[PDB]
Amino acid sequence: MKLNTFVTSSRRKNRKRHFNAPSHIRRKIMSSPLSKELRQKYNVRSMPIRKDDEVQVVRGHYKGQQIGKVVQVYRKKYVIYIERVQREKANGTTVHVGIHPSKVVITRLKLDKDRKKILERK
Amino acid sequence: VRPSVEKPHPCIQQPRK
Amino acid sequence: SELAGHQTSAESWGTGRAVARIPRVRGGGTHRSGQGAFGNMCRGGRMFAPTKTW
RNA sequence: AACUCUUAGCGGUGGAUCACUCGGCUCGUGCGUCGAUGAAGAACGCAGCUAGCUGCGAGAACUAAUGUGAAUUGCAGGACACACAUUGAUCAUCGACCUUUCGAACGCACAUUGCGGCCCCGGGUCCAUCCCGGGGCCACGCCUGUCUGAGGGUCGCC
RNA sequence: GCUGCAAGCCUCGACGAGUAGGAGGGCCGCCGCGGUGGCGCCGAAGCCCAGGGCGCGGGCCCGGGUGGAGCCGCCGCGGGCGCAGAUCUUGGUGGUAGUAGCAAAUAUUCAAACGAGAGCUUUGAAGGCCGAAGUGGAGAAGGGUUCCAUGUGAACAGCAGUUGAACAUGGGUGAGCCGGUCCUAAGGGACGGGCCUACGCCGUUCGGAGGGGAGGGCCC
RNA sequence: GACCUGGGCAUAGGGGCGAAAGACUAAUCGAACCAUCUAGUAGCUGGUUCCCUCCGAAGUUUCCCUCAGGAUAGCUGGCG
RNA sequence: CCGAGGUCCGCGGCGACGCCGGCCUCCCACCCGACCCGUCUUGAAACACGGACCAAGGAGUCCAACGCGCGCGCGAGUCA
RNA sequence: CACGACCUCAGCUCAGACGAGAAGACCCGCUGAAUUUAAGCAUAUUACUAAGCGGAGGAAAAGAAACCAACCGGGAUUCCCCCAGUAGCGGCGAGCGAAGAGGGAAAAGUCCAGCGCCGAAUCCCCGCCCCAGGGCGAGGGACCUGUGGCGUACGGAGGGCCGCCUCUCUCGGCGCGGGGGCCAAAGUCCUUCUGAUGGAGGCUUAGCCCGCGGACGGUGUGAGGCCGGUGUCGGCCCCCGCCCCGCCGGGGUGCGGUUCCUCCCGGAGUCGGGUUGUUUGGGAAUGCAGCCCAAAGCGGGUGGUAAACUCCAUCUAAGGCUAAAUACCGGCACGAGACCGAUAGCGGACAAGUACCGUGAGGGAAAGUUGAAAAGAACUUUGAAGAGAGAGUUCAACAGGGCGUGAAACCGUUAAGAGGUAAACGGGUGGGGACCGCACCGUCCGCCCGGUGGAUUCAGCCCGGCGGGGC
Ligand SMILES: [Mg+2]
Ligand SMILES: [Mg+2]
Ligand SMILES: [Mg+2]
Ligand SMILES: [Mg+2]
Ligand SMILES: [Mg+2]
Ligand SMILES: [Mg+2]
Ligand SMILES: [Mg+2]
Ligand SMILES: [Mg+2]
Ligand SMILES: [Mg+2]
Ligand SMILES: [Mg+2]
Ligand SMILES: [Mg+2]
Ligand SMILES: [Mg+2]
Ligand SMILES: [Mg+2]
Ligand SMILES: [Mg+2]
Ligand SMILES: [Mg+2]
Ligand SMILES: [Mg+2]
Ligand SMILES: [Mg+2]
Ligand SMILES: [Mg+2]
Ligand SMILES: [Mg+2]
Ligand SMILES: [Mg+2]
Ligand SMILES: [Mg+2]
Ligand SMILES: [Mg+2]
Ligand SMILES: [Mg+2]
Ligand SMILES: [Mg+2]
Ligand SMILES: [Mg+2]
Ligand SMILES: [Mg+2]
Ligand SMILES: [Mg+2]
Ligand SMILES: [Mg+2]
Ligand SMILES: [Mg+2]
Ligand SMILES: [Mg+2]
Ligand SMILES: [Mg+2]
Ligand SMILES: [Mg+2]
Ligand SMILES: [Mg+2]
Ligand SMILES: [Mg+2]
Ligand SMILES: [Mg+2]
Ligand SMILES: [Mg+2]
Ligand SMILES: [Mg+2]
Ligand SMILES: [Mg+2]
Ligand SMILES: [Mg+2]
Ligand SMILES: [Mg+2]
Ligand SMILES: [Mg+2]
Ligand SMILES: [Mg+2]
Ligand SMILES: [Mg+2]
Ligand SMILES: [Mg+2]
Ligand SMILES: [Mg+2]
Ligand SMILES: [Mg+2]
Ligand SMILES: [Mg+2]
Ligand SMILES: [Mg+2]
Repeated sequence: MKLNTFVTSSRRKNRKRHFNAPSHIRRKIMSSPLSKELRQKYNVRSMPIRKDDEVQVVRGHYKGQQIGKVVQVYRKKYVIYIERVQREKANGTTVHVGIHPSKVVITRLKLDKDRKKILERK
Repeated sequence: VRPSVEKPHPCIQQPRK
Repeated sequence: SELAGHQTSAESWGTGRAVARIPRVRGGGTHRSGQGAFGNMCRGGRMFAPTKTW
């Protein structure tokens, strides 16, 4: 139930401003839940994923307890790339497979001076 | 490209007797 | 929209050729030239009794 | 045998149907702001590799500033970016700055990058003429004031 | 015993053509909405069938194949609601049909090279035409890279191609004395004035206090 | 020779121009082309989409610048 | 039982996917019937017109006002 | 112009400003048709519309009565309902067509000229001084052919009389919403299935957890609890705005009552009349305009029939301003849909007013979809190469690049059958074929009955408890 009439609830508008969202908004859309060990230490629900974070795939074909490390954050396709979540091509070269940030869980944060500031407001 | 159809581009015939 | 179907200028070629005596688009070098424009039977034309908003 | 027709399987041709939808259409609400301080429109140009479209104007695919806080991406690659700790990638906002030529278009004209004038500056000339380069100007109509005038038009004093 | 959905069930008698047209019924069909009852990756919609069936009919149900994500029953409601025709609209495909045709301006021929491939490219020789009002050599208008070299042979060049005015990658137009620029011809068109309710129009050497260069040291 | 011809100019739609054919004015001329009023009007041709059940015609009267059409009466159906 | 419309307290051969069953659909054969639909028309199979074939789209609508019939609410009131 | 003043009229690239074009949905001023209707048509209608021209604003225009009414009177304008398809206009044919009253939305009123008192008490420019607001200069002008103050039809002014601190305006300093940022509830628990779960089942049946959050969207399928968000007039931060109050600081100047005295009191080629064209429901004129005539001041206008006399009612024309209710197919920014779903909906879901045609004005398309992820097919092999055969990727290549699903027409091929009186079709049956169905005693099913043979937390009857029926 949305009591506000200034925020749209439309299949057409919510999908346009999602695929055409700016990069600074695509950062917050590409969020990922924190581990139950970090969620009780930092007391933070979730955080936008970064480049040097160690995540763990929860859903999909590459799911398992293997904690890897993000290689790059493809902000355009709303997808990330992990170091051990890859696939061998036809010739043999390994190609990294894109995983949505909502299917991974952060196990180690890339703590900077700005990343820790966000943890304080939450 | 060309139109679908184009504009195409005389016996008097009066018998008497 | 009341302007739908009437966005074109089309005059029927009339009697004299094997066409079906229907308003056809003005000459040109497009596919649109020579096609039905106004009638409800014509593709891209006006609908029968456009739904008015009143 | 062939050939012709009929039925079914498979394969072609063709694109319907179904499902999908960052589009349209319609209604309602809040605002309701262009321009000689050069508008709308148009021309040309701008990316390491770029045709188009979009974005910009020789500071040209964006600069400064502020918010945001780690990317851009096709391949490159390289960041006075990243261990932000030589106060910042990107995005958003946008109070600074910039904005070529035509265009109401404004020196005169334009199927011409044609033809001029004035002032000032630097150089060649050093005998201030001339030549080149740079900058500020020169359209029409009208208002207020200044200045310079004109007519026995109406007078004053000689 | 059985029904009593009374908008139901049962009994009896007569009757049945039909265009134009009128009316009734529809548990006939399509899309959407408010209720309601469900179904679906253990396979929805759609599509196909020499499968099993229902209804007088409109149509519908089931099975098989294909497909891969939504769909339907009932009670009510709202329509852009049912096609064989309109020389209907748009798109697609046949017979005619390997058919008509590739027949204007005298002509090709031998060998070789390149090449997967040669009547058609290139070289040489032979034989011919245009025959200086040319099938020659250069321009104006127009075209706008078609110019030049190399590479390719998909498409195009109505046969072919080792070729091209095609495609791809690079390159190319240098002026004081060639022309534009300068002059006014026809003519266009400002200025003054007049006109038009107006945007504006008439008019062009005429018409306004229309003279902003030259000289004598302040004159003209 | 009342000749042929290029370029630059002039005349623009009820207007032009015409040694005069109603010729020519961009393949369009007894009135160009473009857009709009415009989905102009048509007593006139053409078409008008599912099923079953029941009933079922008229081309005749009168009036009309009517006689390819209407009005009116008749015949039809429906509700009662 | 010549009585309000039928019963047998009669019976035989076959019964494993085959020797049985489907008759609608598929193919084929024969007998009878059988001209091409739409449309205007007194009259269409017409030497009357439209239609080569297939798919999709394609035509009685909405607004104002009026009449009659019907459903509903209240009733000399009614509708805000 | 000998020397000046003035009037009238010029010049400049003179100092400082202003106008032009665009857009035009709505708005204002002109101009203006014909299709169409009248079953013809000429007035009428279409229509005081389309097109054409000029001018603006966020609204414009209108607007504080030369009004309506005829009543016990209403009181600017605009808008809605009603008046009303009415009065009326019209070859009185087709057709056209307002207004007063009344009920509502919104309401706000006022300034000059003239009249004439105040020593032009007024204004601009220039050079300055102080903190947007106030002064100075023996500077230059404008202006007596008239600036400013009081004052405008509700009467006004001056002088006696009577009663009465007079407070707005622009700046500094307090307690009184909006815009932009960032954060904030809860399952990826167990089992199972799938290419992937967002599916199914379970988590004392509180359905586990949250809930003022079960809107929507994303994510490999139907997600409140994975994620952005949603709910909380939640919390925080950076800008900015508004009214009132308070003191301080610069400029404002008092106002009323006066059946008391005196004075003053108004918009000319305008009204009106004739005439002409146009317009209107306005009809012997409703508005507007041209030409001619041309006013009055107990006057003038109106009182819906032309005209004379008379009475009565009503307003004060020929100067100006004014918000709000009202409109808005343009623009900027938003929310929504019993709408359309790629021959539909805008011409434009895509490098769409693009490609393209025309000398030009203009005309103007076609065109959406691989998969969850390119994992876009390594490598071997035949060919000059396109193009094939293996292998390989994927749940799937019945997804191989205009690649989801892949109909019909049409065509190739395979299987079956047939074919001299074009092919098809209706009715009847036969032959064949392709797929399907059908005992194993499916006429040994069921109620009752009679014997045979294995079993009866074994029945009527009785006790106790409970529950229910009974016009
Ligand atoms: Mg049109
Ligand atoms: Mg023909
Ligand atoms: Mg359309
Ligand atoms: Mg046969
Ligand atoms: Mg067939
Ligand atoms: Mg097929
Ligand atoms: Mg400029
Ligand atoms: Mg019958
Ligand atoms: Mg519909
Ligand atoms: Mg329809
Ligand atoms: Mg059809
Ligand atoms: Mg020849
Ligand atoms: Mg010759
Ligand atoms: Mg080139
Ligand atoms: Mg060449
Ligand atoms: Mg070459
Ligand atoms: Mg060829
Ligand atoms: Mg070449
Ligand atoms: Mg080329
Ligand atoms: Mg010539
Ligand atoms: Mg003329
Ligand atoms: Mg001649
Ligand atoms: Mg003649
Ligand atoms: Mg001639
Ligand atoms: Mg016919
Ligand atoms: Mg007839
Ligand atoms: Mg005959
Ligand atoms: Mg035919
Ligand atoms: Mg159809
Ligand atoms: Mg009637
Ligand atoms: Mg203007
Ligand atoms: Mg008529
Ligand atoms: Mg008629
Ligand atoms: Mg107009
Ligand atoms: Mg307003
Ligand atoms: Mg106003
Ligand atoms: Mg009033
Ligand atoms: Mg009435
Ligand atoms: Mg009228
Ligand atoms: Mg959801
Ligand atoms: Mg959350
Ligand atoms: Mg009139
Ligand atoms: Mg006004
Ligand atoms: Mg609007
Ligand atoms: Mg379209
Ligand atoms: Mg649009
Ligand atoms: Mg995709
Ligand atoms: Mg396919």
